[PDB]
Amino acid sequence: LTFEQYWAQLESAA
Amino acid sequence: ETLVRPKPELLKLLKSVGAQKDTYTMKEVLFYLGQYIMTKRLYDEKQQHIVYCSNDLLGDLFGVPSFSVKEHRKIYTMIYRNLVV
Repeated sequence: LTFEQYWAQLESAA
Repeated sequence: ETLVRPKPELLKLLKSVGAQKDTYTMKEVLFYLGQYIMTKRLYDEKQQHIVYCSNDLLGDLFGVPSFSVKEHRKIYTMIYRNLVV
């Protein structure tokens, strides 16, 4: 879903 | 591979979605936090970057009724306010 792909984006900074 | 230590409220959140440790990579912290939010279905259906956390342990950690998953810094900031250092 869209939330998972906004959240996946978020993980790239970690 | 930097490990961080969640303060008790953040830890409780992680433990409600199966977290077993005292320490975590940031990727892990986000993993569990991501799962909690999908699990509890807190994201907005139409605008799926919107997360409504008022009236929830996630609201207590964050200090806001909602936020966008695009506010990357804001989110990491909340987490990093909730780490033992």
